[PDB]
Amino acid sequence: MIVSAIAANALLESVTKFHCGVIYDYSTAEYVSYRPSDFGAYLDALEAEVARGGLIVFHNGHKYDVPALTKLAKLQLNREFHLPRENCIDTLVLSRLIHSNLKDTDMGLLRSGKLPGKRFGSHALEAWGYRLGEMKGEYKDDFKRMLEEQGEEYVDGMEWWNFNEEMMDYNVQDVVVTKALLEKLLSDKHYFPPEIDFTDVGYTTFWSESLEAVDIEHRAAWLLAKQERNGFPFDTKAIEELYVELAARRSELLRKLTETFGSWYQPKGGTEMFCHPRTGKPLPKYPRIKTPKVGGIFKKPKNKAQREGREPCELDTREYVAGAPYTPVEHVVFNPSSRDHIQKKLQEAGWVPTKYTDKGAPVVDDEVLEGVRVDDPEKQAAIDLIKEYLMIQKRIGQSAEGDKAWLRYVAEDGKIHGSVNPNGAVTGRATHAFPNLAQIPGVRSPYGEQCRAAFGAEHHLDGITGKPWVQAGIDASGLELRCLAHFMARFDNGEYAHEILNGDIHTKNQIAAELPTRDNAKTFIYGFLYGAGDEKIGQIVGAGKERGKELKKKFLENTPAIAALRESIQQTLVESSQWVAGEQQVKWKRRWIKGLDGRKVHVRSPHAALNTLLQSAGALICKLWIIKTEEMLVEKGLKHGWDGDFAYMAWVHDEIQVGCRTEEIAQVVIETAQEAMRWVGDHWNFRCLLDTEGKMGPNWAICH
Amino acid sequence: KIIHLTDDSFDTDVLKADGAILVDFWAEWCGPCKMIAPILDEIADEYQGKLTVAKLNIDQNPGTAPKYGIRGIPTLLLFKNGEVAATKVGALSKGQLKEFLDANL
DNA sequence: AAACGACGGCCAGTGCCAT
DNA sequence: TGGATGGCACTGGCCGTCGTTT
Repeated sequence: MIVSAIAANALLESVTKFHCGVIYDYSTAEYVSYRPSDFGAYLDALEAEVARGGLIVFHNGHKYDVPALTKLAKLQLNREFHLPRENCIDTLVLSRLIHSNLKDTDMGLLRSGKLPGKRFGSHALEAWGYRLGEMKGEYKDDFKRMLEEQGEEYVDGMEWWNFNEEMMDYNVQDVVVTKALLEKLLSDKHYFPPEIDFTDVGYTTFWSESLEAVDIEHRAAWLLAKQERNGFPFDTKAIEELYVELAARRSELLRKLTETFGSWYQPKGGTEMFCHPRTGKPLPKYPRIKTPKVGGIFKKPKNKAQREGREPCELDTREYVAGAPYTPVEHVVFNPSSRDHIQKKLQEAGWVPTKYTDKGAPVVDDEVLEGVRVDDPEKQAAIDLIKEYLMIQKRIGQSAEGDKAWLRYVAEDGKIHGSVNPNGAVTGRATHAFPNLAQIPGVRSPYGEQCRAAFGAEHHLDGITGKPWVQAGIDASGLELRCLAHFMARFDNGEYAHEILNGDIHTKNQIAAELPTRDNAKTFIYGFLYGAGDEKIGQIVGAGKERGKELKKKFLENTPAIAALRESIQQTLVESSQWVAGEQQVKWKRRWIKGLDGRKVHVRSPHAALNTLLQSAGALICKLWIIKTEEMLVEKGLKHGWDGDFAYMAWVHDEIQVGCRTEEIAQVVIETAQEAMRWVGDHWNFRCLLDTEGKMGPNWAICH
Repeated sequence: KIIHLTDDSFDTDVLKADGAILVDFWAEWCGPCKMIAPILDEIADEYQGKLTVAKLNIDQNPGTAPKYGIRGIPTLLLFKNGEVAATKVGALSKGQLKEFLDANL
C-alpha cells in the first residue's frame, strides 16, 4: 500500500499539465518526489503497486486524481493509463462514510478554535489537517501573501499555473495529511477489524476483511464519478426557446399586476422607536423613525453682523430640522416576487391572515394563496395571476436566470455535468448539485413536460452513425414500503411482505387505518411512517388532531407488526425525552442504527428514526443495485461510455436514466436492471421480493 | 381651515390659487405624521389670511406625491402662487413651524 | 471630526421542486 | 407537542466602507 497526491494545472475539465507528485510507500517507509519530467516514472510507480496486487491511497482520487492521470497520460505521454478500481482507496470516500456527522463533531472544533469557520464540516484535505493537527499552512496562502513580497498581483485561482519548489513541498504536506487521515480512519474498528493490519495487506484482503460498506461506497464513488463525466445530453435550443415564451408571459403578467396594484410608499430605514407625543412611551407597532442631529431654518452665523444680531444670515436649504422626527420611506412598484408585497396588498383588500411564521410575518405560500378571498373582484382574480407569476419565476430561475441555471452549465459537448456526492446525506442517500439534476420539474407540474424533454439521450448523436441515442428509465418499484416489509417480517413472519406481492398494499393500509379513499391511504402511510403529528394526519380526511390520534391508533391496532417495529427502534435508541419550549430534548442510549451493509447510520430524532431506517435501506439497496447493474452489463460485453453502448446519465434515489446507443441495448439494460435487483434482494437475504419497472424513450419526459 | 385634497382638485386648489399654501404629505400609518397634525391644527388657525394649510394622504392619492419626490414623511411643502417656494421634512414643533413660515412669505 | 447618504456584500427567512 | 433529506432562488433588513457636506 502506497499513499499519493498530485498537483496539476487545473480542474479535471481543462487540466493539461502534470506538475508534481509524491508517493509514500509503507514497505520502504520513505517518500519520493516527482517533478514535471518525472511524470513518466510516477505513473510507473503506480503500475508497480498494481502489479504487486497492492493498494493506492488518494484523497478524492476517484473523482479527480485517477481520471486526471488518465487524461494527462494520454495528452502528455500518449500512454494508456487505467488504474483498476479494485486497487484504489479514497480517504475522501472513507471520510464521508465514517464521519457522516462532521457537522456536529465540529461544533466543538468551532468553539475551541482548532478549526476555521469556513472549513466547518468540510471533508476537504485541509479541513482534516486542522482536525488531526498536521496543518502547518496552506499553499494558496504561502503564495498569495508571498506574492506581495514580490510585487505582482493575483488572479482568482492562479497558484497552480506553473510548477515551483514551494508547490512540491506543500504537495508532500498533503501526502502526510492523507497518510495521517488514513490511519485515523483505519483505526475505526467498526469498519476495520484489529486482527488485521490494513496498511499491510493485498487489495483482495482489504475489501474482504473490511466492513461491507467500505467496498460499496468505493464502487459507488467510482461509478458516480464516471456518470458525472458522461454528463446528461441537454437540448439548449428548446430551453432557450422556453425562456422566451416564459419571459414574455412574465412581462405581460407584470404589466397587468402593476395595473391592479400600483405604487405606494412604505417605511424604509427607520432605526429608533417612535414615542407617543404626549406620554413619551415607545410605540412598537408604528414604523421606526429617524431623528436628525442637524439642520434648521437659518444657517448659524459667522459674520460680525450676525455675531450678535443684525444683518440677516442665510436661510437653510436643508430639508431636515434637528429634532423633528420623520419616517423615512421609499416608493415601491408592486413586485409579484415579494411575499411581503403580496401580503401587504391583500391585507389592504380585506384579507385576514390565519397562519403566521415564528418570525411573525404572515405565511404566503401556494396553499394559503389558493384559499384567499377578498371582496374586490379584480383583486381576487389577480391572485391567480400572482400564482402563475411565481411559478413562471421558479421555472425561469431554474432553467435560465439563477446562479445555477441549466443554461449556465451546458458544456461545449452539449451535456450538463451535474456533480454528485454519493454519500452526502446522513441516511446514506446521495446529494446532487451544480446543478441539481435530482430536482428538474416532473412531467406532472406546469412546464414540466418541456423541461424533462430537454434532458434526453436523443440529444446526443452517436459519434459514428450520427443517429440520436435512446433512453432507458428504470425505477425500483415501491422501494420504501418493501423495506418496511423486510423489517417487520421479524415480528410478522413475512405477512406484510406477502401483502405487497399480492398487490394493492394501499388498499390494505386503507382498510386497516379505515380511510375513505385509496388516495387518503397513500398520503397517510408516508406521513405516518415518517413522523407526522396527529394534526397533519387528521387533516388528510378534513379534521384535526382528534381524528388524527384515532387514525393512528386504529392503524397500529390493525397492523401490530408496525407497532412492534417502532417500539423496538424506540427502545434501542432512547433512554428518555422531554418537550421544552416547542423543541424535544432527547437523551440517547445510542445515536445510531446499523445499516444493511454494516455502517453506522446516525439518527437525528426519535419521531424520524423509522424514516432513517427505511430511507437508509432504500438508499443502500439502490446503491448496490446500480452498481450490480453496471457490473452485469459490462460482464455481458456492453461497453460503458458514449464511445460505447450505454452511458449512465442520472441516478435519482430510486431511479436511473441510462443512455443507450440503440433500442435493442435499452432492452438489455432494462432486463439486466431487474436481474440485478433480484440479486441484491438475495444478497442481503431480504424478506420482501424486490422489483423494477423500465421504459424506453427519447428523453426523461417519456421515461417516466 | 385645513383643506383636504385629491390627485384631481390638487391642480385647481394648490397650483392656481393666488397666495401662499403649506401642503402636508402624510400617511395614516406614520407616527411623526400623526403628531404634527395637532401642530398644524394650531398653525392653520393662527396664520389664517396669510397662508392656507392643505393635507394630502399619499395612500388615497398616489399620483401626486411621486411628482415632488417624497423621501420621508410628514413632508411640508410651501407653495407660493403656484411654485414650490420651500419644503421642510419632519415633525416640527410649534416653535419650529413658526420660524419656517416667518422666513418665506 | 461628525455624520448624511447612496452603494453594496452578507446572510437569514421563506418557499418550492425531487424523491 | 414534528414528514424527512437536500439544493436553490429572491427579497430585504443589517452592517462595514467610501466619499462627502456642515
